[PDB]
Amino acid sequence: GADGVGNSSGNWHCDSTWMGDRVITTSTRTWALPTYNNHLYKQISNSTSGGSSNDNAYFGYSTPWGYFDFNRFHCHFSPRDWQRLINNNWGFRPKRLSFKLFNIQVKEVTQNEGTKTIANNLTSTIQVFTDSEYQLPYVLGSAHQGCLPPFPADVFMIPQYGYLTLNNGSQAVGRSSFYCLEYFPSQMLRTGNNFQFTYTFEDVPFHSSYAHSQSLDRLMNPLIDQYLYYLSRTQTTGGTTNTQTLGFSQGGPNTMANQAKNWLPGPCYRQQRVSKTSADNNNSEYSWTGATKYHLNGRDSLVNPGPAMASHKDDEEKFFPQSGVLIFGKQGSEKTNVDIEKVMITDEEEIRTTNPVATEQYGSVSTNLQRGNRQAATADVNTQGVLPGMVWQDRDVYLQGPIWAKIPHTDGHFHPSPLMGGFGLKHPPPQILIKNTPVPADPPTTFNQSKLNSFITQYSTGQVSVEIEWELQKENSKRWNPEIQYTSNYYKSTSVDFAVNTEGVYSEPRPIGTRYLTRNL
Amino acid sequence: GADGVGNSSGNWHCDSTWMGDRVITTSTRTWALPTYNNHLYKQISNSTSGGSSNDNAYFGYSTPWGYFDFNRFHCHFSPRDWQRLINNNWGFRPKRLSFKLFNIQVKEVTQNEGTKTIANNLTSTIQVFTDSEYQLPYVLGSAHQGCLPPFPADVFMIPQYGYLTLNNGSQAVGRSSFYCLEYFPSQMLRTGNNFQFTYTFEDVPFHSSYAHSQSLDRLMNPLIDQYLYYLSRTQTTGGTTNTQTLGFSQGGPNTMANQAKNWLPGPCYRQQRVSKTSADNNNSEYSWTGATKYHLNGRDSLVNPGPAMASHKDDEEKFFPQSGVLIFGKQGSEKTNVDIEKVMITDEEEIRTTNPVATEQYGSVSTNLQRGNRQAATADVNTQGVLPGMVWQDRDVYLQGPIWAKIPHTDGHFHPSPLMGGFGLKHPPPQILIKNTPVPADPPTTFNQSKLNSFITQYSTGQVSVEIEWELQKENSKRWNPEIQYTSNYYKSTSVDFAVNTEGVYSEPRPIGTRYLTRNL
Amino acid sequence: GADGVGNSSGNWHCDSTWMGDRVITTSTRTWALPTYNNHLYKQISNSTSGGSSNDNAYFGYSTPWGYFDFNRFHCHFSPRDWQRLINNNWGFRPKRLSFKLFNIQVKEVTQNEGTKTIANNLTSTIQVFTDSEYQLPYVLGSAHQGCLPPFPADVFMIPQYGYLTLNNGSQAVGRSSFYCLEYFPSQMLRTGNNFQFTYTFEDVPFHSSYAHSQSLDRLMNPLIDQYLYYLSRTQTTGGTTNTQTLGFSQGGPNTMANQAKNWLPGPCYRQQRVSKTSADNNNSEYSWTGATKYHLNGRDSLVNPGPAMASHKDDEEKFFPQSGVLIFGKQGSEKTNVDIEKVMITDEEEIRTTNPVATEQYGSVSTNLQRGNRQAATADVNTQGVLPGMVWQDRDVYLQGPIWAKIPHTDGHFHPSPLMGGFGLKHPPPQILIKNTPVPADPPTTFNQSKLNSFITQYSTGQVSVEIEWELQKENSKRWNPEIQYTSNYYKSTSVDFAVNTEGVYSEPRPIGTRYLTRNL
Ligand SMILES: [Mg+2]
Ligand SMILES: [Mg+2]
Ligand SMILES: [Mg+2]
Ligand SMILES: [Mg+2]
Ligand SMILES: [Mg+2]
Ligand SMILES: [Mg+2]
Ligand SMILES: [Mg+2]
Ligand SMILES: [Mg+2]
Ligand SMILES: [Mg+2]
Repeated sequence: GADGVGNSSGNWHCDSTWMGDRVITTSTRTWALPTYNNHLYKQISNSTSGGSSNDNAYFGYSTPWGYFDFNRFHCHFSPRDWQRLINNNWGFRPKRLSFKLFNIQVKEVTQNEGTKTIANNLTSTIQVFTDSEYQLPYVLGSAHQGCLPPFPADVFMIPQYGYLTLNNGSQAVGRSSFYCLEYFPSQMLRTGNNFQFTYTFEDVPFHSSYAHSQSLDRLMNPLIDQYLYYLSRTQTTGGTTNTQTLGFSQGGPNTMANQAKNWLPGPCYRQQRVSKTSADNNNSEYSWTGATKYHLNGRDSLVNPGPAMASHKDDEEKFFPQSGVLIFGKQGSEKTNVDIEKVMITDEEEIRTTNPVATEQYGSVSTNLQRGNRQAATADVNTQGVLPGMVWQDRDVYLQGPIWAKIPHTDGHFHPSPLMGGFGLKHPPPQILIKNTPVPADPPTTFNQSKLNSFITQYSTGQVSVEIEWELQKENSKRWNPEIQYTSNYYKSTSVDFAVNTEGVYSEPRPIGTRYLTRNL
Repeated sequence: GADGVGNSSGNWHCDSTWMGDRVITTSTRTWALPTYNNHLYKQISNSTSGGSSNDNAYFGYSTPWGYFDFNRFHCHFSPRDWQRLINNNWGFRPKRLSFKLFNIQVKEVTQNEGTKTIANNLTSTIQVFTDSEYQLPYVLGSAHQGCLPPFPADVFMIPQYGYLTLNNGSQAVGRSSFYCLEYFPSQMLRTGNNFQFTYTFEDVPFHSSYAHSQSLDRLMNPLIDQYLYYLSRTQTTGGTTNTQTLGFSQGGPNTMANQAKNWLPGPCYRQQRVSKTSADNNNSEYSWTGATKYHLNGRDSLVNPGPAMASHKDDEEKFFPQSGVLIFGKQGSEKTNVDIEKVMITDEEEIRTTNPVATEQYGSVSTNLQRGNRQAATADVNTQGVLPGMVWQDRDVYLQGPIWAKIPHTDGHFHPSPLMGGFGLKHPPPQILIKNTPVPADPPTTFNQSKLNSFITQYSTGQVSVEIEWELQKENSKRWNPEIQYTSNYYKSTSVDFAVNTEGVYSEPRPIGTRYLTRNL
Repeated sequence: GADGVGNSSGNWHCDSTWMGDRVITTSTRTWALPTYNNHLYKQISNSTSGGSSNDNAYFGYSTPWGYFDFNRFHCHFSPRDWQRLINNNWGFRPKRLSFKLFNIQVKEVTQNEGTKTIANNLTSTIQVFTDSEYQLPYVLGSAHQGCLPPFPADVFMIPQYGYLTLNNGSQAVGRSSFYCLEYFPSQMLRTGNNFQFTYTFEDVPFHSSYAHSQSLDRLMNPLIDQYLYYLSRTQTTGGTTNTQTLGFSQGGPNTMANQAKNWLPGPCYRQQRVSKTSADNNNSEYSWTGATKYHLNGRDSLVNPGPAMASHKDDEEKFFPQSGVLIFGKQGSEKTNVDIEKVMITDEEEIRTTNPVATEQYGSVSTNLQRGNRQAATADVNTQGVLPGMVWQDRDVYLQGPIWAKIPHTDGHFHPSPLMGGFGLKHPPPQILIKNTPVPADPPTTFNQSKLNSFITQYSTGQVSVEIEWELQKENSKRWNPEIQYTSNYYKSTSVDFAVNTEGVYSEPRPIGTRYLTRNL
């Protein structure tokens, strides 16, 4: 679209539409875009931000571009719509996206004698493009701040785009890449113009928005014995002189733990157990030393949140895996060393039906060959890669959590469900990059070859709309008794949950997952 | 409609058109809309406004939206047109509505060094929508200020939209609802754009713009006796020793009070009688203690104005029911404890032909079983719900009074004529909500996740037009003698009634009802 | 249908099918039918059952017929299906019914020498008809035992049909009617035969399966004053000598109780308040003396549950109206003077938004004419019939409660929603009457005129299927925040709710209503 200065280039579209097997979410927001980096590209590294350890070293570039991020479920679903989703469906997945930018306003700022003057610069442009061929480092999928706000009335600033390449400490290597975003075709928009983009999601598995009502070790008929036998006795019982024997039994109703089974619990990468009650924990600094890590090219990274494992076993709700769960901040919570009361620790207990508990061993294996003089020895398995016959559930998604991630362009990518939860896509929603076009201030009247460094101070503002179509897998529960449902609490409160307070601040008081409904295994 | 900055988006349309059985009213006004709540939604309650009693406790939200209110007859009818209506018609009802917003101007306000600068912000928008599916609390119908002014030359400010939900004192409950109006599709308008809406009224009964020339107790032929008998004597007359007897008589011309009749006067909910002359009243505070009330979930509300009852009986014009009549303010009258000379108390004496007097008993009922040792006992009926055979008239409408109300979405709704007077509609003219779109001021040049709280100061102004088509029921009076008509008074005055004074202030000097013409019962 | 002895005449059909705006429920059960009254019709009265008081006197007849009763929601909806209904819909109503009887077995019982022999009587019949023209007293709608069991595996006995006519004490009157059910055409079925019937429900209002999120006294805009005035002062404030005055104010945000309003709360018939905690109640017998009653032809009946009124006001959950709520029994609870822990008292608190609290006055009315020597007097209104402008909600329905009732064939029937809750139908599902055809034992070989009184002992058994199609009004909540939903409790339990225990007994642990979702008023 193209029109004049006094004509609106779009309307406000916020609402959800529920049809048969589909839901279409639409959210509109107002954004503001500053000029970033005074129009420059800059080399950055851990030595440019300060510098401390090799584990945290990097090299990259900060760019003068901003970008759009709507990779959080709350950018699309109101809490009520989320409730409608999770209480009634066994699965969902994204199908298509439509994105629009409109009602663009470019503003000039003049700073003289302490006076603050903001005027419309009717002839200035913004630049917008989509990285539809995935030629730039993809930073969506790294759970960054800068998303479309959950509350439609909230105005937000667009985040600055930067990227990383290869480093050796704070230095670049020959394989290090530099990208110039002006080396891309971009649309130029004045105040009368608008931008639109459409995208189709690839076929991805439905997210499992249910919990299992059976455990993997309890799939048998509890009334009938097995025809198969297990070794039940290795030593004679009774008398004074106990000797070697071999006794075999059939597993049955009272020996379910010994029964022959067809399947195995999902893979494990053991995490340390932390109590939500500080007094139950060790008096030492183990946030790093006791952490579960991966080692890549001489540096350690936290495995966070890592493989989908259950948070805790039965009646152990006060424990969580050190870095094995998503942890969200309560409204207004600060960046550093905030108390437990300022965060919301997610609970993945529902997957304990098929997935090992994050803080316990996967199991026990034999480590020797027993004989007359050597007793049978076993060891705990704290890391268990995939085995044939293993089954598992992936991590849940949350209203305030991420939606998708880009699957790394690699030769191998086993079960590429992103570990933070969500949908793994080889070709995800592309990065939408935006910047204010530099407008030079008055040049000298004698030629000078130097690049111009005096610009008129500008920012831009407008509206953004994002529409996502989602496919649903409706609940078909043949269970007799009522199910668990997400419900607001009936009792009297100073404020209503998922609303604004007396000062106009919107808050999300808790994480809301998707696994309320149940099904058999 | 969509056009440029130098082109008008509409014309001024104010006038009435009288046809055969229809009148089309059109009024145009100029409005101004500020930014409300600094773009925020806020939780409000009786503790946020102060707090005193449980009877006045509430919980709700203030929104940054304004709304249009033209739910008063004087927004559509000039006093002369009202006179034409009431002097010539026995009834009327609304049929259709057309609403337009045009000649939108968005203005930026700059406050530096005490200097007041107002400039046009040619690229800013307003947002407008109609709640056509009645998904929001409906506040029209609660006789609020903020209507289109009666005088076409008067410029008005649009009122702020807020709503209530359930409360327990100043606190919310689980059933309490929060609504975000940005969760609705709304049209975005710049200075070249306009908005239009059309609506059709459902079939509603005509308002009875007449008074009855017969009373319910005087429908008989005054020359002829009845064939039916009543009990006229229970004791012998004459002598020294009076004994029990049963004597029966036929009602006739001199015993109309005893005649058999087919109908009953309308229902009653008794109000206290107050004299317009202070000296005739009791020396106590009874505005609340002597008030007629309803009790709902532990709190009392005034029954105001309540069931349509006649204001007073014959030659008792100085008395009014405590809260049983509409009371309007004279021009410029203040909010609190104003004298009687500052208000205009309506008079519903015309309905005393079928409806009980508001301040008297409905009648008398027997309370015992009389016999030799027990005398017949009766009691006053101060509350009388509907009985088969009851007939009544609804409350009159006034030039300065309300037009419609939304019938509550309930299972039962007996004779849903709104008690303040007017037309009860299940699907009334929808709420038209409007706001100024927030325009952020210059954002920081380093990304910050916090919602933006610095905006450019703006307001909007434009024109609004409302057109209503009304259906008329023409007077067909077969009466020989002249009727009562509303007339201006012939005598010399300092000012003419329903005009402006020497300072340019328009005033409405009296309430004007609709019941001048008469008809039989 | 008609077939042989070795061929099944029908299949087991139990399941629900959810479509767009419809749900079809199907339940199949096994029944047993004895011979009732040894094939006789008998006159019954309070003198035939014992006799105590005139309030309990009756006259009627016991018949040898049984009948089918499926007038309870749990005969059709599993608890899970009920949850699906109430969490997702704003209303529902019945549309059509299909009824089938099949796999009929007639059994002969022989009692000789203490030996119990049961054999098939392949040539015996049962008789079945529908009272499709409503020519018999309709006893469905009187909340009787004998319904299709909620649990599909439970086998039930069909109840005996009897009816009442007019009485004067234990005696009949001339207007008393006697009905012979053999004076009707009935189908005769042997073991190879089946019976089918179809019915269509008349247009009835949807049941309101929601609660209001607004109260009737809080429909105003909380930010704006009214243009209307009320009488706020009757006496001067300040000084030593307080005198009569008239002061008027406009209702506003802090005077919501005084604001002019259009509507009135629903009708009232006051009930006594009883605490669920025995120690808070009076130490007297008031179950009858303190009861709310109606008086009909010299006898008193309890008003039970009576007009739909709210059970209690805010923070008063321990109180219930004496006979103003439905009270269900827990599984196995006995007929007489059972403890509070054996019953389940329903709570109608959700309707307090429009309906008066059952145990409080409707309001207050004026009872006199105040003047200099007479102070303003008011009285409580404990009975309030319908007034124009009243709005209300009807009583909720429950999973274990009744579905419909027959509207009495009368000249007048105001808002004929059955007071126990449910759907009022002029032409309800007809009575389905069934009996075992008498099979005489060996007659004498010499003629005797006396009716035969020696029969072979028989009973019958078979299956019954009932299919109801229901229309739904889907929830379209534009509320931002999550709603209340019915949910099973997440915590560990010895048994799961709405399941069987270790002995195979099914129980319904609580009443489940339909008002979880909310909407504005
Ligand atoms: Mg977000
Ligand atoms: Mg847990
Ligand atoms: Mg690659
Ligand atoms: Mg007005
Ligand atoms: Mg008068
Ligand atoms: Mg409603
Ligand atoms: Mg039952
Ligand atoms: Mg309650
Ligand atoms: Mg009848």
